[PDB]
Amino acid sequence: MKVRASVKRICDKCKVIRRHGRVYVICENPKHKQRQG
Ligand SMILES: [Zn+2]
Repeated sequence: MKVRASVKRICDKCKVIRRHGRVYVICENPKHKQRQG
């Protein structure tokens, strides 16, 4: 797991989750489901 991707929410309905020093990106839009690292 290498944290180095712009996971910042893409659209307005995106949402970022905070995890063990890591982060996530869930959203209604499937193209926005990402993960920090
Ligand atoms: Zn989104």
